[PDB]
Amino acid sequence: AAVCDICGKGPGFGKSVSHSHRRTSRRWNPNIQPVRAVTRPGGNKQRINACTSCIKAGKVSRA
Amino acid sequence: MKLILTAEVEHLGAAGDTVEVKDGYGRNYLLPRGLAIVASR
RNA sequence: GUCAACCGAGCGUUGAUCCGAGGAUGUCCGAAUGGGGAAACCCGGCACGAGUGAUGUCGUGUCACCAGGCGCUGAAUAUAUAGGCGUCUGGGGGGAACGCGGGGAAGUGAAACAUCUCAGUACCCGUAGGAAGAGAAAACAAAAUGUGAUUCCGUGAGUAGUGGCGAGCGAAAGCGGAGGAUGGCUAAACCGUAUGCAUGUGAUACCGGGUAGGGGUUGUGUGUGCGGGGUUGUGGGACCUAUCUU
RNA sequence: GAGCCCGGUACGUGAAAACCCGACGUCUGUCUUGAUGGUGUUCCCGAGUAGCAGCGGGCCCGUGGAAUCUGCUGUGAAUCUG
RNA sequence: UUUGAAGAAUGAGCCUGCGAGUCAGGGACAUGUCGCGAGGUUAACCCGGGUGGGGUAGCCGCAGCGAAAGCGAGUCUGAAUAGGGCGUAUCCACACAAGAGUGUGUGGUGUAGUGGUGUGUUCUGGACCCGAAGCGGAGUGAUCUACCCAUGGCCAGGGUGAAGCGCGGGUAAGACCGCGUGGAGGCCCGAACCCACUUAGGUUGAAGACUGAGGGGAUGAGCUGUGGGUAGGGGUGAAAGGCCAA
RNA sequence: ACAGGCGUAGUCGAUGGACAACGGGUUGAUAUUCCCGUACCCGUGUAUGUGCGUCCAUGAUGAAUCAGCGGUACUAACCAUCCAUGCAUGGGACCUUCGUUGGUAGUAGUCAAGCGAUGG
RNA sequence: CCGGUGCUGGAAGGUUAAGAGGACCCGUUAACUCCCUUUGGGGGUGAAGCGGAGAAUUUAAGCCCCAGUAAACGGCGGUGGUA
RNA sequence: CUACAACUUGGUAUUGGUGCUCGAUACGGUUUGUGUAGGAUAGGUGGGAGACUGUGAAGCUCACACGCCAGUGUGGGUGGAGUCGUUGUUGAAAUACCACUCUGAUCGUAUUGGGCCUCUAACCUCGGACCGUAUAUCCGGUUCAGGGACAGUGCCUGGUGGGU
RNA sequence: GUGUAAGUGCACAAGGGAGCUUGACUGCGAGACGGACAUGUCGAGCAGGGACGAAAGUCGGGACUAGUGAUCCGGCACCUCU
Repeated sequence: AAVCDICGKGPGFGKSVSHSHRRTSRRWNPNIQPVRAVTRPGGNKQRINACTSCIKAGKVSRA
Repeated sequence: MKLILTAEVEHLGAAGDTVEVKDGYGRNYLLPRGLAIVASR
């Protein structure tokens, strides 16, 4: 849910600054979506984890 | 996306008619069963 | 060999003991990898041999998993895929320090403490190499008709600044040196060629002009592969188009 | 308590074999179907990228008027009068 | 350590060894000492088998005032030569002014810093040494103990007499009542076994939790054997802030 | 995110299940282990004898053809209901189809020694 | 005993985040308009573009609000006279 | 006191179609314009001296609208040969034609959100059946059956929050 | 009696009344008091421009001593600073 199966996009690490400036560790996970793609026009469908950026790029083939 | 329709699709147009369509519709209905082709030339 | 002698036996001028280089042997455990297991101990398959009146027994090879090539087959299922089978090449673990990329504390100081510091330290994770990383300007600079990849050392400087403007933190430009390779290769526009996928005015169409054929160097597209051509900042290169031509 | 007793020191010498450095070669690619300086126009110069917005990291810079660099999420261009 | 302790405030059985203001930085201030002196001095680095030679990049002096533009022996504020702040090393002499404290000018006199190094402090480093309860990171522990899972074992002996069943009485039939058979129960007494209520001993013990007398449970919510599981801000807990290797 | 957390097929894991030995003697130390006497349990080879089977032969059987008839029921029809004549409905039968039996084809076929599951 | 605090149910209203929204204003200057002087600066207006703050409007839960709930946490009185 | 886990609200991405139902501005627009000087509920500027007409005008009857019911507009019927102008009012003309539009209810073309009922393809199913498979209540694939643009998840954001 | 606590003063008035007025100023300030330091207090006099008065002259708030908060951070107005 944090590593893209296409481009390997991974979560980012940072801090959650509060009003009193208390910095606490937190994570920025990628927008991973489970998509059943069609690797070849033959019709085989496989469930892969692709980020929404990959879907926008058309790199995944949900035919 | 900009694309050229292949066959008669109702509420869109006749074959040979170019239409602008939302991403979800084109990617999940038109392209998979060849009712629309992306515009190249 | 030695502690570490005491015997008992023997070798050496035909070169011993000893030193250096290269080989052979190298039980079992250990990534341990035929299976198992409480590490160094239990149980096997296959093939070829040894042995027995025959079973028992012995010896030598081979038999883990994963990844990537190559070949065969292609489930549900129709195209096909998953998967299965066989065969080759790799990986696995260990190491004191140094490197890179991530995750990342608290005791402490602030005479309390939360922003801050400690500190991106301690530690953990993934990885290399003999070094690693960076490296060839989408750079600095300020009107100097200026430098010219990166890296490292000294200054700049505890400065400009930053900070509950508190404790503290803290550059860069420029200058001086070490080393020098101000280094190379590509992608695109265009050609040529092969192939996949669609079709084809299926002919007056594609070769550089003029002659004559012909209905496909496909005719047209589109994608990919390969070979040419192109490596740039005063823009450069393709498309052209004259001149000269080792 | 040694220069002249010994091992040695200054100084010269030594490699069958293995390995490491060079050098000259076989070998490999490569240019020669090539090279020069000129003239006016169309195409190309790295895309889910740059830019922008939200939340963060790190820069002297603790979000501050906050530039350059960078992570995630949306949005998303131009090819040189860029 | 004390206002004050010969001690009835603290520490020391004795001896011999060991045990506490140290180092780094062209750091900061002060003070000796040496070189040079309106100049002093090099860092990195290069060349010397050395302690030597080179190295002008910088640094400190050389002009101050002002937030700054800027001006400059002056400058800032200011409408102001109108006073004040800072500065022109310091002294001397001469004038002219005032006796609101002395000033304003003319000549002379001419200005001393910097780099080594010793010493005393001081900054950052554990910083004179010794001494906590406790806080974080990563690991090790359920062979003791808490609970649970799988699979086995043990509970001498003696009592009481439930359901049910049979026979008889009884009734229209029952209900019900007697007599037998039956052997139930977190049942009774009491050994093994498991606990630990009282008392005495022990208390530099036989024992870092026992012993002698008595005491409670003892067919169960029982005890126990072997194997296994739950791990630290977590476990487990018939709940005591209990136990998790004295 | 990574480190790693679970877990399928499997494979381990007795404290359990299965599984053939008893009495005596001896040594300075071992003894259901060595010896004595008598057994029991797995395999191997040789030989002998009964007694089945393949090849041979004998049994056991049964499947399918054409043709001979009645009920499902392609479809046209009849009866009744019947919506307004039409249909739907229900019932008899046509064709196909399904069921019975005379020839064939207990002949070609399968099985009949013995082992027998990784399966029930 | 539902006055307080919880819990449950309900929004007719008040308030309310991000996101949508970009009035108005400001910075820059193409273009002008006034000087004031001699060997181009000094005043104003200022399109478009690019930016910077950004308003009116829309918006959910929650809170305020309307009721129930005590085998929910909790609470359950004084003074004077009188046979 | 300050934070966080957790739960929860909304926006946005994954995320799509057809219809109803509402609101904003754009376009062809109808529509509304009561000082009084008066044929009189003059929107001002315009090209503005003749224009509509028989693609059937005056005079009349109906429907609707508002209604200051002052009366006007549209639609239809009726009738068949008129209104009008600097006609004189006036800053301001004719309601004679033509070229946007302002106060204002409307229509058809856009865009845009808001809500509602649906559809299936995204996505989901610890619902069924087959296959990998000899063993498989794992997993994956195919298919059937259901939900379905909801949920889940990513980024942003408001609440409850001694649980830490 | 002195606005207000008390004290020190004020009848020469600082107490009471009337006229005009805004010095309840700008740039400064010799010299002092008190004090660890930071604070705090008095001040003659000079210049500008004013008020009152015929004039001399007085006026940099109130008879005096209480009515107040350093630093950092930020707002507003002006400046011939950057």
